[PDB]
Amino acid sequence: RVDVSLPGASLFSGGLHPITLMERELVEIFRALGYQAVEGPEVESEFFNFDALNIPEHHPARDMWDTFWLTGEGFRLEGPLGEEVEGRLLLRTHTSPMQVRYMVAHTPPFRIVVPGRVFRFEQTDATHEAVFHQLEGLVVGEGIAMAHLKGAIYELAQALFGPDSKVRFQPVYFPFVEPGAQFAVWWPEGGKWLELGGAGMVHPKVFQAVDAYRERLGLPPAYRGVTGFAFGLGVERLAMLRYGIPDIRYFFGGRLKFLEQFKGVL
Amino acid sequence: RVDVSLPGASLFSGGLHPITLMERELVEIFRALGYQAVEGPEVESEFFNFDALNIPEHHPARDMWDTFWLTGEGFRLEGPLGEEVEGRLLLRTHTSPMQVRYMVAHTPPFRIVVPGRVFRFEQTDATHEAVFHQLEGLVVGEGIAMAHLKGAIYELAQALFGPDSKVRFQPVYFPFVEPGAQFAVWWPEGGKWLELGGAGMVHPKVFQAVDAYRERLGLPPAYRGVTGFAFGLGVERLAMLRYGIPDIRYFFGGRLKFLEQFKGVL
Repeated sequence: RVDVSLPGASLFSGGLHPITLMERELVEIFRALGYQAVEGPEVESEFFNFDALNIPEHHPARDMWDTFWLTGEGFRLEGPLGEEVEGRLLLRTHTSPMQVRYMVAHTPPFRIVVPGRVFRFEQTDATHEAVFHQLEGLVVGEGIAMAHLKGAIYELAQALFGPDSKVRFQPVYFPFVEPGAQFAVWWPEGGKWLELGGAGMVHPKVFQAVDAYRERLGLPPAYRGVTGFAFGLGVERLAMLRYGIPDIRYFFGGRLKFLEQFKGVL
Repeated sequence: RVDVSLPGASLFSGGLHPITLMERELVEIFRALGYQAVEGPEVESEFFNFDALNIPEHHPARDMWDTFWLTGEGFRLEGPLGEEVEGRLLLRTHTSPMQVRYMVAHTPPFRIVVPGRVFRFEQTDATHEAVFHQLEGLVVGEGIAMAHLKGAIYELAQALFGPDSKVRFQPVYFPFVEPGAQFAVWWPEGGKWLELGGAGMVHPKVFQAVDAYRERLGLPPAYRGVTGFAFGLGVERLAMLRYGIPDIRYFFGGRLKFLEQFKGVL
């Protein structure tokens, strides 16, 4: 005979990382609203991470970002046009610089969503990491308004949580956005308000910064008569609610017994 | 020693079928405009394939569709609501029925794109099949207009052919659409006008047909005060231009030496 239940040639089954799944659903969701996804460098200049986003030196707004400062000689940190950029080096504290980046290299109107690994000098506990992921949004063009920001988030929420879901917007402060705002989503099987991310209408001084950088690069102004809305949305938090993960520290851990648990998901 | 160029354990490399690639790029393209993809049955009723699309019996418009008629006893052909449907059975001559299908089961506004295998009694040569694939579009809702149909196609063309591309619209006749139209795209590296598919503003008698079927099913009217645009776009043709395939007969052929040639593509 040939015992037909007898285990077969055990080949390797691959899998994706929790964050990858979550990042994916995220971009998939936004690309159906016409957002295209681009990435940026993890090692950034202070000019892109801070100055171009209206976060100035010795300003009390920089305390929202506990920053890793890097040193090192002979390291080409390439700018939006591949030009060699100078400036005091650091690790991205948010993906936000990518939108100054992108705006210099392209022209309105556009929709983009940018994922990335981001860094903060913070104490690794169970609901906090020193290294985690953000997903940015930027929609710039003539006529764009805050109604469209709300619309986007409303759309995000509908897709991540179903019809029984609703979104909440509250004023809050970011230097690179005014009117600024924090947004929360209502998740039915939890009866809970999720603080998801921050957002707003991209700040006049940001547009100014990019058009200025443009000139230095010899490019034409492109952001004098357009408006925009950006948002920043933290991904681990969201992945935790979705896959039911009790501890953020797991993501960076390497535990196969952990990773393997996600082979199924789609 | 250990000769390190010496071929390694030869494992199996998989691949996708030319049509699958083309179907995919297609849906990917349209899902970024907010179209969602649904499918329909390959075995259809005359009511869905013809009557509900304003293609009546012994009408000279049915000659655009050389049809396979099926016979057979004890075969549940399930309708939009899973209800057992009756009617003279055939093979889909186009994917178009799917939009009557969908409209009965859902309510406006929506964007859908429907791929499918479709059949025609025709002589298998090099630029013709008896079995090939179509990709349908349907965008229905308040305010929808022909400008939006053109916009869609313009968008399709931009993405399949680059900026140097342009689209051409000419009046043409379909019973399920008026104003009706054929559309062609301009493909630069070919200096050629591609006749891609047909389209138009979904016909008043179609909306009427679905709302009528709805009543029979006990559902409420949903298409009295909405407009719509559909399009039908043949996929093999497009795949042939893209992957450079000289002969449609290859798609249904099974030649590994042929299929294997497409493992790379993305």
